Amino acid sequence: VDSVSASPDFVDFVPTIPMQEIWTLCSSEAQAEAMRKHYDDVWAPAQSEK
Amino acid sequence: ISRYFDRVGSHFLTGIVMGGRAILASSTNKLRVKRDYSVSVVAKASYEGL
Repeated sequence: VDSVSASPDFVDFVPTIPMQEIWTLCSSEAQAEAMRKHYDDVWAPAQSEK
Repeated sequence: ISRYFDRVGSHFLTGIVMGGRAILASSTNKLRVKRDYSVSVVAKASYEGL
């Protein structure tokens, strides 16, 4: 417990804003939409299946 | 707008109290059952002739 006070590790999310989509960080709406569209249509289905 | 309320909230805190809270809940159940039955039977015969 003393070590946890000195060196806590990531254990859980803040449930209000846990993570942000990476294409929010994109330079450009065309790229960002392409990433979102591919994420929605292809990658997230595959990973949820995987 | 919906994303804004999602990502930063519809309100902000303007009146808060600073605290400690502790809660305990505890339960115990015990059950013991004993049942036993015993049967004893004796039959005796004595018989005689001439």
